[PDB]
Amino acid sequence: GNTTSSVILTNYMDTQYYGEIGIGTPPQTFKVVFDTGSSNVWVPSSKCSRLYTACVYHKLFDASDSSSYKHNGTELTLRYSTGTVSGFLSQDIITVGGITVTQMFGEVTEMPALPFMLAEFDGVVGMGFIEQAIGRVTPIFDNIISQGVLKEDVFSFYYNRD
Amino acid sequence: SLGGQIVLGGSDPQHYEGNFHYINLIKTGVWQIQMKGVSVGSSTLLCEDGCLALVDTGASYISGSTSSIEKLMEALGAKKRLFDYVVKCNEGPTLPDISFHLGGKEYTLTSADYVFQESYSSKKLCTLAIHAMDIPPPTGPTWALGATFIRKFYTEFDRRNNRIGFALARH
Ligand SMILES: COCCCc1ccc(Cl)c(CN(C(=O)[C@H]2CNCC[C@@H]2c2ccc(OCCOc3c(Cl)cc(C)cc3Cl)cc2)C2CC2)c1
Ligand SMILES: *[C@@H]1O[C@H](CO)[C@@H](O)[C@H](O)[C@H]1NC(C)=O
Repeated sequence: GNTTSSVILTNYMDTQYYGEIGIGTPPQTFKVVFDTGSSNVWVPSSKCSRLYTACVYHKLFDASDSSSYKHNGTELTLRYSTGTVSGFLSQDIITVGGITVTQMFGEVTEMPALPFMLAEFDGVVGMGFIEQAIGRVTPIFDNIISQGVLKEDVFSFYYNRD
Repeated sequence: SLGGQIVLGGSDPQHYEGNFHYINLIKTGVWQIQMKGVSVGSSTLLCEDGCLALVDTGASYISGSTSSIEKLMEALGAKKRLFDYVVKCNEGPTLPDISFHLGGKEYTLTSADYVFQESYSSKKLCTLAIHAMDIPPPTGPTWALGATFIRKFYTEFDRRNNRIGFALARH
């Protein structure tokens, strides 16, 4: 490859750094943390009841608004200290910087209010390895790697002060 | 002011200075490297033999194990609150450096890099950017270097050579 993708971040109070990504056709846009400590893409679902606080005040992905979406439905779980996170697999087209990628990801249908209600961001994109990935779903950077469009199979972080 | 930046497929020289010092992963499967010591002042108080350093862009803080943290805070002189550690705001700037031994270099965070200096008064408490976190196997037990650390050192994650790269950040 020859291209370099880059994504601007918002620094909320030296504790939360997040940037914009788009899912589907046309793109529905989300604020996410890029996590090297984790390996899955997770966003909130339109199936998340408004009775979940951690959802009501965040953005929700609606598959019913996307012409590119491809159903899977396999159920998947993650265990936090404060409770459990679950939802189901979906596939759609995700855009990060100038990069368009077909990707499997999670739609959350239930998550505890804490700490999730305190995020200014809507979800997470994991920058970790497949070994860690839940359901052994393929991580985003592996699919980016496979396209053959990056100058080098690296990525870097800059975080400002406040 | 730019809050931050993530580059895919390279780095950005405008946001660091120097060249990278690179370290190999204990094992592929996790962005985790070896750490040879944690120092308070110019003495090597903690993780003396060797410990594990998880390099976590998705965390707010530096995190150590309970054991490690009690010992770091004790050395600093901090009071433990329910969810955090605090010092009297007036002695926040009098705080010693904390140094990390990674590869062939000491990585030095100062008082200004790890204390939330909201006041300077003797009658106020100031929060530190360092918390306890017990992580379970096979990834845990480990240290974890989150935003606190990444603010001072610009970080390259290199998948071709399974190595992580450091450089002093520019602001
Ligand atoms: C610079 O970013 C630091 C932000 C610190 C922060 C603040 C709030 C939250 Cl809830 C989190 C939660 N996170 C973490 O604690 C990670 C830290 N590394 C190891 C894995 C941890 C993790 C924890 C939870 C997790 O989530 C499952 C589902 O993911 C969601 C999250 Cl985390 C938040 C919202 C609003 C919605 C969804 Cl769908 C995924 C990963 C996610 C990375 C964000 C982190
Ligand atoms: C969804 O994807 C997984 C691979 O992660 C596959 O094993 C599974 O059968 C798929 N489910 C359906 C219903 O197609």
